[PDB]
Amino acid sequence: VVVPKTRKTYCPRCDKHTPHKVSQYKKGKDSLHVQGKRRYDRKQQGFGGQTKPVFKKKAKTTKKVVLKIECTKCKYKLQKCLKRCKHFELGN
Amino acid sequence: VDHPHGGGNHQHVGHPTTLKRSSPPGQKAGKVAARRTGLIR
Amino acid sequence: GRRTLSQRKGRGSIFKSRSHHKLGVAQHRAIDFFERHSTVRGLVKSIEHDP
RNA sequence: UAAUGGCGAAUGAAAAAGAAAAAGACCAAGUUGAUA
RNA sequence: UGGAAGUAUAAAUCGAAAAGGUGAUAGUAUUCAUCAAAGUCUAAAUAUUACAGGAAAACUGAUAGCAAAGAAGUACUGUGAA
RNA sequence: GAUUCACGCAGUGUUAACGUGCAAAUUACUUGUCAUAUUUGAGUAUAGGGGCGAAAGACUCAUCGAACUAUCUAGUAGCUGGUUCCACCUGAAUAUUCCCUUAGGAAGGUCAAAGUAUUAAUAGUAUUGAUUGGUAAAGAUAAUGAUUAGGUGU
RNA sequence: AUAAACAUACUUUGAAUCGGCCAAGUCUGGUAAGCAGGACUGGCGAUGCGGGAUGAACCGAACGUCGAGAUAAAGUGCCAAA
RNA sequence: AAUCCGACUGUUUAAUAAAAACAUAGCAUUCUGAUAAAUCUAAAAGGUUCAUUACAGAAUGUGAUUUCUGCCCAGUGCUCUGAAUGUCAAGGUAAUGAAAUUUACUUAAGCGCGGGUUAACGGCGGGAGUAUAUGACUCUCUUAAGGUAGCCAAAUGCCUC
RNA sequence: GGGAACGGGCUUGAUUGGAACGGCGGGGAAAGAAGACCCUGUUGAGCUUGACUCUAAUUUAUCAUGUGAAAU
RNA sequence: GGCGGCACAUCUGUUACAAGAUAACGCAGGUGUCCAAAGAUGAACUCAAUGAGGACAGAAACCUCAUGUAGAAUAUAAGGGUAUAAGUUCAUUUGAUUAUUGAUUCCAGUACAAUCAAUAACUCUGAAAUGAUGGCCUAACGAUCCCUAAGAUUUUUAAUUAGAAAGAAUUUAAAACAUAUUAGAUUUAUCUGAUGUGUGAGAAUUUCUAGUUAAUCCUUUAAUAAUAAGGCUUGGGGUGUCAGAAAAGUUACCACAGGGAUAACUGGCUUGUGGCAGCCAAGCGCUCAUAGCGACGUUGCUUUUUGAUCCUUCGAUGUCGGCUCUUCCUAUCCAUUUCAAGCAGAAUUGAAAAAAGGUAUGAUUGUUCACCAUUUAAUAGGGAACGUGAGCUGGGU
RNA sequence: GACCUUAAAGGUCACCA
Repeated sequence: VVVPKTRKTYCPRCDKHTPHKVSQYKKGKDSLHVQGKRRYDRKQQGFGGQTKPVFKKKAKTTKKVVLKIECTKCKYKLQKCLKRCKHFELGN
Repeated sequence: VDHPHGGGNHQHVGHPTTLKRSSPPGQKAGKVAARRTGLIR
Repeated sequence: GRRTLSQRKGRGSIFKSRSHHKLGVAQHRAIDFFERHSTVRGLVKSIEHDP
């Protein structure tokens, strides 16, 4: 919900407790050269219409929140998942 | 089956009778590319 | 559906022109020198009814 | 089998290796022009 | 197509060469290996339920075996294909 | 494209006859109609997601809300029907999990047949001993509620 | 304490089956139902025999082919043995 | 003697419906100057209306005559002789990089924006006072328009015999 | 009576002489037809629509190099 | 069946039967969240309510004393738990972390999810023992493929220095050309022969300790490089039909496989509802509970209405009414015989024996039903597959 | 009766036989 930045948690690479900067994980830009995209583009080529199922029955309204807890002095990144919350905010 | 106007339980058209010029032969029935309709004044 | 009546008109089977008793093609005469640079005189032999 | 495939249902080769049989020759281009 | 950042063919556009192609993960470079496309022919080993001639059989023996063991694609039906 | 009769024609009614018929739509009487949007012969043209239709999804060889014929084709069927000799021995099921599952499947339980092990590998039983539980009952100024009255005190 | 060696422990492979129904010194919904749904057990299904005149479930009792006797449920005026 | 429907003559479900259904004349709307409109075909110096030329060709609704066709352009269509810098493809241009690639800019119709059109599809309201009853009158809510002229327990009215 | 809750057959009764002719329409839940109504199939078909996915026709842009010139 | 609802994933109490399991479209409710604090820890304190006091101040403002087993609070539905706390206040903090095992609940003893027990790190709080791997407990949630993020440096190698220790290495027919040097030809990115040597040749290499340099998660299959792509482990993006297709209608023109596993008609069980009948007696009946009625209650019968169920029939039992005709029931309308009256006569009313005999004609409606006009001694109510279609009709459906 | 809405009142559904 509200979780501050600048956490002090364990960093496995340094084997010590170091300050960590906390942000939010956003899905990266989908690439056009990964194997799954190249396979899908090939299948869609030609006659036959939509060759793969299209999801249309969404029911969930929220998403699980994943934080990207990053070591300040060593750039080691963790990924901690939080429960589903309607409203999320990175506080002080 | 016979016509686009071929109706149901009451003799009526059902959809507007003004159609685009680009309609395929088969559904181009009625007024075509009508800039106007109704009685002229 | 079926093929509507306007579609069946373009094939020309029973919708062909009923032109059996027609007189012919009605038109001016073919152009020539005498019509370009002179006058040709014609005589109206008769007036007929073209079906 | 490698691989392909709502990677689902299903589809799917080839070199190596072991045998039957074994066989190699031409145009074009190039050259020779008392030219055929 | 098994050929997966395109294995093969064709079409639209583009289009080489003091050669070059391939080594199936796209890209550039340097080595290495191996061939030299865009013309033609070529016996033998292989297939066969057309058809003709033969020989066989843990096959059938007249409701079986070909539809047909007799003038069987015959009698008969259909406008006709059948 | 007036009114009628006739040769003809149709099919309004009897919801008549017949209804294993004369007939895979006919017969009798009644009714209507009986030349110009008429009736009719031959030739010719139009073909199946097509034709033709004064329009009924009507007609297209007794076949039409998509003809006939042959090939794919012995199309698929969780659905219906049938499934062929004798004696002997053992002999069931409707719980549980999942499925676009509910007339059906897989895991599992019940059952049969094969094949083993000398075998820390017997119990739908009672008794003795230590427990578990909150059902029947019971209670109702014992806690939470429901409810009829009577005393005493301010 | 009682019983248990054709005891006990199984392993592998596999068939059919998961439409159920009835009874009650039982329960829930319903006015109620030869209604709908459940707990425990026994049955019918898969089951004939003796009795209840007759009856899928009730009572006695479960079945190789027979003879002789004692019986069970239940009966003994005639049909009908007593 | 009357009522309903259809104006009439005509046609129709071969084999259960012959009619109020279809056609009809009349009325109205739309597009097209012919190298067009409609439209058949896989293609085509291919084909039909067309041996034709707006008093024509093609696409529709209503259904003789009389009288009359009310209001609504918001929604969905159709259209505009209309706007550019909202959104829009393949392409084209340019930059970085060893290159693939990536990035930025620019592109048509279409939609959006604005207008027209209902003999285009269609639609055409409530509540309360007030002159023994009724309510001309008034107030109030809010539609694009609030069902107009007419007609009626109608082949259209549940209640309803 | 009981039974699948409407027997010609079973149980208990009533009752019965063999063969049948002309009628008849009570019964044989008479015959005709793998219910056309309803429901179930992960069985279809005709028709409709901004149901999903496509498609002919229509339409717009680029490419496909005729000459000789000018404007941006 | 549809419409309605979700008993489809899921929690609490109850039905539910004192182990475990456990039904109904049974009952009363609940979830798709919320929380940097409402997580962790340490310390201090005690709540609701009541009584008695205190200027404004009163029933309710703030202060004090006493009683006070929780009657308060604990995010939420309900049920459990909680008093030097699990509640209130204060303070520190991030264990709501990384890695590895073994179990328990659903369970097929599969997955997801959840619940625990330990171990190795680094931390938090506390003086310390302890406590801390999210919320006091029981719900608060998710496969394969695909997309998208984080991680794999602890270690292993090669080369060269210094030191040390073991080490014979296999044996005859040769072409690629790196080239020089000449014999020809050429002007263009110039080529074409032959003579020649080495190359490439064979009768050192490894280990190890200390350095230095470099590389270091695997793969793209002839060898490397920087890009790109693919692997391995772990999260997120989601399927609510919640073990997870990508999906609008209508057929009265309809078709097929089937079904009494399932509706529309009879029949069968029930009798709410409909009809009929009783028991008591508050009262009405001018006086009088019972001539005739009988409230508040209560007990029945019938299958002539409609319900409720789905046992029989879906390879078919012809589905309303009327017409014709026969029979049966009595809960009797008339005729016959009787008793009673608030029966003077007449006309009536209540009841008993009795079902052998009679119980009509028309207008409107397809009607059953109903309502009118007559007549009659009376113009009663019902059953027989809602009697009766190879008996009719076809008005309705 | 069922669903929805307002401050009791309305609105839609009540179908195949």
